[PDB]
Formats: sequence, C-alpha cells, structure tokens
Amino acid sequence: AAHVIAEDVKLLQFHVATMVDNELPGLPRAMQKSGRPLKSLKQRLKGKEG
Amino acid sequence: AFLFRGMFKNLLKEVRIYAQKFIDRGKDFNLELAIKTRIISDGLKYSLATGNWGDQKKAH
RNA sequence: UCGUGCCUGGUGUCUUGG
Repeated sequence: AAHVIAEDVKLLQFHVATMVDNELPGLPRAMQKSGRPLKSLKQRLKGKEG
Repeated sequence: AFLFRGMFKNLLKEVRIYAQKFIDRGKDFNLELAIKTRIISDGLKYSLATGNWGDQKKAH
C-alpha cells in the first residue's frame, strides 16, 4: 500500500543517504547502540585525519 | 547534586512504568522489584569514571 | 634414529611534550 511503501522508501532513503554522509542539516544521525555516531564513507575522507 | 537530580528522576520513571504494567492486569504491584538499583549506582560510577557529566545515551 | 613457525585490537576523550 502507498503509505507503508512510502515509509519503507523514506527510511530506505535515510539509510542509503546516511551511508555516504552522516551529517545532515535538520535530520537525525545514524548511531550505534554502543552510543556513538557511525563513521560514514565521507567521514573516512572529509577531515584532517581522513 | 546536578547529577543526583537526574538520576533520581530516572528511577521515578522506572517505578512509574512498573506500577503501570501491574495495575492494568488488575493485580497488585510491588516496589522492591520496581526500584532499579542500577540507576544511581551506575550513573554516579559512570560520570565519575568517564568524566562525562550526563547520561550515557546523551553523552555527546 | 628425529624437521612444525609472524602472530598482533578498533573506537573515543582528558593530561602532558617542543
């Protein structure tokens, strides 16, 4: 149904989008249950240490 | 004192849900099991250990 | 009188060095 599929593709939109980039303006952040934000592919190469 | 406020509030949230799950059955509820010891004992011990002045889930 | 060998830690934070 359109509503449940929309929830599936929006949360899919969230996980795929957070994979590359875990720093969105006005968007929740991907975090491990171990209490830390995930290092996305962009975070592997963004900063001074990437 | 800043800590102990929040840590005591947490345990009032525990005893809350524990009273609820138990009255709704129409049974009676017991506070000894409701009292989550690991709030104080671990929160203190945590903040004094890491240095993070907060809760473990909002530690950033 | 004998014949086998590189395993091997990641994450954060405070202190301190020029």
